[PDB]
Amino acid sequence: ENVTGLFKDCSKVITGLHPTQAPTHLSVDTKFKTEGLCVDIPGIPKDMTYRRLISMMGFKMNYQVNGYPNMFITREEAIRHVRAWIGFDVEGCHATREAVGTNLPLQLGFSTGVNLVAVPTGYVDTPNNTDFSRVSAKPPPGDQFKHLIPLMYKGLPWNVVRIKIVQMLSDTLKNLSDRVVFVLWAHGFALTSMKYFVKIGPERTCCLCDRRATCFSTASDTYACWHHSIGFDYVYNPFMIDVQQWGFTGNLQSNHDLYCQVHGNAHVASCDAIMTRCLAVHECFVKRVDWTIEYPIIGDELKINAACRKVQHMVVKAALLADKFPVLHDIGNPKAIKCVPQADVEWKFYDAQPCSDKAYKIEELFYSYATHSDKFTDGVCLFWNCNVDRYPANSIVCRFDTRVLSNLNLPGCDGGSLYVNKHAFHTPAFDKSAFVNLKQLPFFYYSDSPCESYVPLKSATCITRCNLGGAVCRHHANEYRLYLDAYNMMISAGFSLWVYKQFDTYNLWNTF
Amino acid sequence: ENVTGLFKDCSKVITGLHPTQAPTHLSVDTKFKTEGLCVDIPGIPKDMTYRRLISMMGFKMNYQVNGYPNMFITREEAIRHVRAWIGFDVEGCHATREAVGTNLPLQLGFSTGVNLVAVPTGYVDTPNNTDFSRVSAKPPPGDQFKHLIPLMYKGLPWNVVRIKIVQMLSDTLKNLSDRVVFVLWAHGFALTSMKYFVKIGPERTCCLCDRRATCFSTASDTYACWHHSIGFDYVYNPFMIDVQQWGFTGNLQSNHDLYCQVHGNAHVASCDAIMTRCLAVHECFVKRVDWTIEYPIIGDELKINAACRKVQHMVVKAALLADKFPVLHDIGNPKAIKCVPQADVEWKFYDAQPCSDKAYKIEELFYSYATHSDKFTDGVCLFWNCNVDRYPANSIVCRFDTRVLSNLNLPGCDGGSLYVNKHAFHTPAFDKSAFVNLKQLPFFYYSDSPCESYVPLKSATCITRCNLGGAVCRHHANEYRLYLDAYNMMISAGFSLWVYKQFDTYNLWNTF
Amino acid sequence: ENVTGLFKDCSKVITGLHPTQAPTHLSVDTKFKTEGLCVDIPGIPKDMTYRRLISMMGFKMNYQVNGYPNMFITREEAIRHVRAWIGFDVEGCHATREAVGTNLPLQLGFSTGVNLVAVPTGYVDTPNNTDFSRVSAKPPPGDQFKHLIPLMYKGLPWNVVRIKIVQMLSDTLKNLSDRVVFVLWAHGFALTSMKYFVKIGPERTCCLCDRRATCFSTASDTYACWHHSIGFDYVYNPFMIDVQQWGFTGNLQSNHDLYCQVHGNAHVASCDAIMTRCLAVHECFVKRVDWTIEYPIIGDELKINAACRKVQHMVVKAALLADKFPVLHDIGNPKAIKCVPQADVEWKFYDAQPCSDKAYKIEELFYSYATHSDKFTDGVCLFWNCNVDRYPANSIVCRFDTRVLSNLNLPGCDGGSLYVNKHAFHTPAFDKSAFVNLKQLPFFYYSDSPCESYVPLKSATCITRCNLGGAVCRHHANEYRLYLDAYNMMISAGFSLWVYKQFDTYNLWNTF
Amino acid sequence: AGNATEVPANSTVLSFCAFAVDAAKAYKDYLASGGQPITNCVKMLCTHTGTGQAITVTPEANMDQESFGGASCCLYCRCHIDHPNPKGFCDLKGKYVQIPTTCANDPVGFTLKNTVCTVCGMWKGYGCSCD
Amino acid sequence: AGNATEVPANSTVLSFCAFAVDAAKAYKDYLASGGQPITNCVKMLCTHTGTGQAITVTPEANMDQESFGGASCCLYCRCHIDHPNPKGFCDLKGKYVQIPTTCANDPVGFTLKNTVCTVCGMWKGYGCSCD
RNA sequence: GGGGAUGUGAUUUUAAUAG
RNA sequence: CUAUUAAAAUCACC
RNA sequence: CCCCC
RNA sequence: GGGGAUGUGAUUUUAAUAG
RNA sequence: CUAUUAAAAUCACC
RNA sequence: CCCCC
Ligand SMILES: [Mg+2]
Ligand SMILES: [Mg+2]
Ligand SMILES: [Mg+2]
Ligand SMILES: [Mg+2]
Ligand SMILES: [Mg+2]
Ligand SMILES: [Zn+2]
Ligand SMILES: [Zn+2]
Ligand SMILES: [Zn+2]
Ligand SMILES: [Zn+2]
Ligand SMILES: [Zn+2]
Ligand SMILES: [Zn+2]
Ligand SMILES: [Zn+2]
Ligand SMILES: [Zn+2]
Ligand SMILES: [Zn+2]
Ligand SMILES: [Zn+2]
Ligand SMILES: [Zn+2]
Ligand SMILES: [Zn+2]
Ligand SMILES: [Zn+2]
Repeated sequence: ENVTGLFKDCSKVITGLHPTQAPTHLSVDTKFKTEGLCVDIPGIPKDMTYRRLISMMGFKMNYQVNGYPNMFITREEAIRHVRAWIGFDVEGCHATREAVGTNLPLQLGFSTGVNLVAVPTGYVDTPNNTDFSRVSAKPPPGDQFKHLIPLMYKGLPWNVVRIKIVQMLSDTLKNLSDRVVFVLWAHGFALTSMKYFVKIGPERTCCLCDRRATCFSTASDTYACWHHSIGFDYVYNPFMIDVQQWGFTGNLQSNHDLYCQVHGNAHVASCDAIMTRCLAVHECFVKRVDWTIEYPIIGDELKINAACRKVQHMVVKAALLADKFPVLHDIGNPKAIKCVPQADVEWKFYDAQPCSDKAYKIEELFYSYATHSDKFTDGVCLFWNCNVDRYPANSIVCRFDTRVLSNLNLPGCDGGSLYVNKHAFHTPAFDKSAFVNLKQLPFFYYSDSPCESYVPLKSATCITRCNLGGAVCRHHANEYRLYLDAYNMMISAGFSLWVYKQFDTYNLWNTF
Repeated sequence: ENVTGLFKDCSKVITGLHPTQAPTHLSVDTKFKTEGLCVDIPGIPKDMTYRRLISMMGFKMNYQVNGYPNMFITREEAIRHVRAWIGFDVEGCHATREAVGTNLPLQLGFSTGVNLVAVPTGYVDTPNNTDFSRVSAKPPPGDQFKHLIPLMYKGLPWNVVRIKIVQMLSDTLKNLSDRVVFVLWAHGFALTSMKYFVKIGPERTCCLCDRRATCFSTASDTYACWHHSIGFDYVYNPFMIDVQQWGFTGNLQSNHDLYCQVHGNAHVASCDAIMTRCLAVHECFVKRVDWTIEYPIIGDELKINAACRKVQHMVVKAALLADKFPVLHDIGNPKAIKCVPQADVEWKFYDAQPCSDKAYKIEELFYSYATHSDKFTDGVCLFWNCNVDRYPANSIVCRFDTRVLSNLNLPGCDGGSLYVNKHAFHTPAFDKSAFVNLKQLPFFYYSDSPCESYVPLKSATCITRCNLGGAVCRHHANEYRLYLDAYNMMISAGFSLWVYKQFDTYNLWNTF
Repeated sequence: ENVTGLFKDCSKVITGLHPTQAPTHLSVDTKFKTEGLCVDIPGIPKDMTYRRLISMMGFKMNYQVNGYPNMFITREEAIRHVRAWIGFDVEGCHATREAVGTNLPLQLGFSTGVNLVAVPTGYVDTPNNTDFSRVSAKPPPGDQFKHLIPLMYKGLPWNVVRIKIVQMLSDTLKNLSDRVVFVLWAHGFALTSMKYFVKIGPERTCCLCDRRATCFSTASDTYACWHHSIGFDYVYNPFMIDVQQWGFTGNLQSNHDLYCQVHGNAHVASCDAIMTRCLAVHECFVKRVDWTIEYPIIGDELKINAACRKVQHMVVKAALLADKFPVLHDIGNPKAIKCVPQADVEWKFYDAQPCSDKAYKIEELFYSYATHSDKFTDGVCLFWNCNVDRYPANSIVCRFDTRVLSNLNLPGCDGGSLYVNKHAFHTPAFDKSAFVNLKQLPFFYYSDSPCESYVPLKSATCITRCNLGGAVCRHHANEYRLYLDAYNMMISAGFSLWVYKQFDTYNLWNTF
Repeated sequence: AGNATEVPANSTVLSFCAFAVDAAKAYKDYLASGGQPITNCVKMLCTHTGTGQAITVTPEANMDQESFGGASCCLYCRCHIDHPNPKGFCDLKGKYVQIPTTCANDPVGFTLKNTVCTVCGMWKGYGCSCD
Repeated sequence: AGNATEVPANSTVLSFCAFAVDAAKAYKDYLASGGQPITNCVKMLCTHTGTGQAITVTPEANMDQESFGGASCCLYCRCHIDHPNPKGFCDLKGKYVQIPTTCANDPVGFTLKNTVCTVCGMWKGYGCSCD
């Protein structure tokens, strides 16, 4: 029993082919086979009109060729190449009338959200060539496939379908990555469907630029990256990972529903793709933060994480010199580097796991408001970029709003989001019930430096000794404008700044 | 001879019953039937160990009795009673071993995400009484019901199940309404499942209280409202409405998919109940708001409606004094009413089409940033509770955040929400992408009014002549505290305020 | 060419490996093998994404290294180390999707009723290292393994599993012994399962202490005894003995059923471990007690051995003074030792066959109420720790209650128990039906001794001349308290005292 | 359902050349990278006498040659992809192909690299003498 | 496996008489308590001419009688229990039995209640005239 | 090897049977 | 023309 | 499919 | 309709093949 | 006579 | 049996 379902003839003719016109030794009937070889018989002529459907099912992309990149990649490379993960699931129809024994892609769904319905189209054997033609097909029997019945009469030719595939992938990934990583659940029928819109080869470079070539056109035999691909119909070198090969039991919905409740609607191609990508994101990123893996800069990441530090310093310094708390507690700090050095306040770093720093002044704290309600009663609790269930009243928090989806914030698991800036952190879902004890920190700018040397700054928000007069110096004017831009870039990236309800800008005007 | 499926004898015994101990004439064994009547044959004994399952499917609640309210209500009363809508879906199992022909409630799900599994329990006629007992049952055959297979080994006795049903309904509805309206998709099996946890009767009053009675206890024959129902096990007068009788063809999922993409996970009971309630909300409220129907006052609905006028008067006055706008454009104003009565600006009104003011001061306008971007560039554009795709840069926006769920904001269709304050408005899903040209409005109190002379206010956001000195007068201090409480009430209600990016409180400080 | 099943390449890839990155010569692909050696073909690339499961079945722990103790011990050392016996059985699953040919530990069970389910986890050779990762696995086919099907969806990561293994072993064995002896039925799969939670090495000493090291931590490379092992995850030097190598044919259940009827429920891991330990205990101890082997002292073993002589001296003295028995029959006395040295009674000794006293004062006797009922009717029959089927009416019995489990009474075979105090006695199952002719012995203190003169004792069970007066002297009060503490220690140990029904303390009060 | 045509030894080579842009170069690189040639071809039981024409309508074979079914020796027919021929017509499909015995280990490669002389109809370099 | 012989209408009567101590009295009580007679007997297609002997080796039937297979009209054969006959041999097994048509609704009962005259070989009271 | 089965209704038609 | 079985199809529920 | 063997 | 499979060893024999 | 496959049977483990 | 449709 050494045969494959690959290229299996599914037609309903009972006898095999002629000695010629036959692809393999098993594709010729026993009427011609002779001691394990074939014999031309003068009587029987070769069939000159016939249509035999071929089963493109059972592909095995396990080749090792010297210049050709592998389609299936490891888990570590897939983790390194997030911002290229596109979930992929295909629904299929069975071939019923002229041939029986193969499935055809009817609906192709991606984690972007798009669904593309295609005419059932197979590779039929002709006496001159192999023809890519529409075949007769029926939806699968069963009641969980009854929604595929209206799709058999909708659907575009595969030319338009693959052009729309390339358009959707290039619209999604042109600012995220230089490749596509298809996150599959069971790669058999996904590879069957990829036969239609994927064409692989050696690594090429874009025409019109220098980035990796990801699309290929058959009209003019040229390759392009995600930017320059307009009218291109084939995805050149996709990578892919199967997720069933990560040791799962049961179907995709049963394994996704253990960790996520915000996705559903199984056996729809797009929703199955979203479930697959969410399950992979859970299996690789929800566990813990890995500081050994660093991601490239797609854009404005350095400005964002510099504005975070700038705003953190200004906010903490101004709050402290505004109300002069006895003690602050920096919950969630892995390394004992304090925010404001020139502070007359006793600093206490807290983290449930100390990040291998031998200076162990970091206390051990896994915060929860239900149990740690009076852990710190007076002072302030700096909660910068730390996620707890509820923040106490005397706090200063910078939470990440996971509902603001950006090029840096990808969709995550169970309502959370995978924020990928330098290191990919997986943040749980933003719940506004944690800030019931706090209020939103308003925009303000504070500076102590002496000043001197297009419109002069007319603003009541600039808290400086220069602002008490009728005009302000050109130094704190530009410093104020830079801090305003930094604050706008920080809050536009999804960072929410919350503070205790006692905060006000008057006690900043104490100093002047 | 016409029959009905109600009280159908589901047992596997081939014979009938004795003339005694048979409930109806169709149940007597054919040995006894003679000339349309029965005959007592003295030799035949009566069975004394039989157990015959009785089908509770086929209830018709179309009675007209004087003192008894109707369970099934028209869609007008259901619209009038929206704060009580609790979706309801039941999955069933099929009695398999000793009786075939009935279905039993296995899993009950509600609009609130509460799924309750019960042991398969039926009504078995015995020779002395009808025994409400556990019977042999199997899950429905197929693949869309293969998740029900682990639920047969789980499950609770029905007394615990209806105790939990009443407890969850009371916790959900005690503050919203004085009744429950079960939103059923197909009432055929939901009426069967209601036989287990629902009573009816004349309208009663809660003991210890004076509210309508919604729960009934069988330990002591007492009635209770949603507040005082502790240990009560029956719902006393539930109302209900079948959504499939609103001119719907196809599945529930097939009809919910046309208007909503947020829910899914069909054939899970709570998910199907959420789908049913969402479809009802879409059919009733998404089309167009009706100012004819009013709603009673739960609580804090008069404080919110006054706070959103205290705020609308202030920010539109301060934004016009601080900027000296020559022209104003009020988009979406249903009435010819100004937010501030006296203003040097010239006012202009717009709405969709004139809302009950047939005077020609209000123009008709359908706004969208794609088509109506550059027409109102001059002056400001006051969008007060008008939901458009993107607001222009010169705007003062108040927009309800539909992600804040409250006693007044019920879940709605397609990620939107049904905000029901006095009148029911269905607001579409909140997105921050509509505020890219604006910033948040900072909290401030502006007062130019005359003054009179006791905790001192030391906040600097209080823009008034008494704050230019050292201490603020008692008149403007308590007025500031009133306005601060009103503003916090408004922003806790779920309203978000936005303003043009050049807004600053400096020009307010200047006119004095 | 002979091979072994250890480290067998279980993957489904048909080819071999490169000359590099192949561990052995049998793993190189046949393209490279030439004349018993390999050849570096430059054109062939090396696979960089492969994942090959490695079979951990077939370990042979028969090494002889100087400083390293042997895991498998002889049955004499296992008998000497009975307080450490922990039975061990593992059920397995079969790797099904990407690799076939190995079994994985699914459920680990111990003699203590602790069943631990683990996720199916194997050792997968990757091109950089061996990854200890979760792999695809299925439960064993058949019906006696159909209870393992729900365990694939349950399960814990292996770090948690071995933390719990060490915690349970430490809680079980910290007071009994300084080592663990795993009692395996068939060590083929138990040695495979031990690869996951067992290390070996030279003999080490606990940190913070001086006891043998039995646990090892991988966070910090520290060793610990059963007391100080908190968060330790590996068992450092376990010993073990395979019971099937004791001349056994057939199943474990088929051999446990011959001697025990208490246990059952085969193919559940903890039940099979209990069966294995019970079979080992039966083979080693049920046959005949050995006075050659002694055991160390856990605790309270010298107090119990002194209390059961303080009591045996008193009740046999008081029962002979209160009744004036002319003759005594000591059944089961191994030595020619009297419980009381001076007595007017004439003494007679019996035992099974003379126990190391070849003098002719002791007779040989096998007692049973069926055959030896009416031979010793005269006088009393002192059964001190001799277990017969039924004691006669004229008896003073001390019988160990085997239903009391303690540090000294370990579970045994067929409902009996292995009481291990200094020497190991296996006592058969306690039954009250052997005491139908007797009653319990009431607590009493008898003293006829001379007297000397401080809390006053006001109990009336103190039979002495100082209690005939108003207050008892300080000499007999503290002696009463000593005897009461000894009696309570004895009856808490699990010893039950019985006496003839005509026993009363009245005649003791009379001689004074 | 349906009758299988392929062998498991041919999966990797036939998948890799079905997704390839240029399947000829892909097969040549698969061969140059240590891969195994395409198995399961139809070998005709001829008597090795006849003219040595390369592609014929009937088996015509010399003693140093062998004759296969032409469709079974066309890579584009083995992989069911578009032929690079103008009008997309296989020239070996419907014919018999003559592979020299020393190359008969891998016929699918041979017809990829060699061409016929149009005036003779026999393999250039191996049997053609019209120089 | 195996070929079924019984009908579902005959279960209750045949179970109840298989566990019975006295199966004749049990069948008579089952009939007197409203039960249905034993169905599924072998009725011979005879032409109703011949001598009216009760038990014969071949069908011998009158016009007022019918002939059944005797084994099918013995309660102890229908129930597969011990015959009360001496030496445990069924007299109807291997023969044909003549049931009068008015009793032909229930043959198994008839052979339970009626007996034959040993000198005639026909049913007492129904056809026997040797008084 | 032995069974027990394969749920609830609604609406159109088709043949019939009865009136 | 009305009613009653049987069958088939479709639809909704499980 | 479920139960029994 | 499409696949992927059906675990671990030990001991006797039977034919063979090689020496 | 020794070794190597294949098959079968039995046994233990899962 | 399991997964895919
Ligand atoms: Mg899918
Ligand atoms: Mg429903
Ligand atoms: Mg449902
Ligand atoms: Mg075992
Ligand atoms: Mg076991
Ligand atoms: Zn480019
Ligand atoms: Zn998810
Ligand atoms: Zn300055
Ligand atoms: Zn009340
Ligand atoms: Zn919805
Ligand atoms: Zn004032
Ligand atoms: Zn220690
Ligand atoms: Zn036992
Ligand atoms: Zn004394
Ligand atoms: Zn070709
Ligand atoms: Zn030539
Ligand atoms: Zn008989
Ligand atoms: Zn007669």
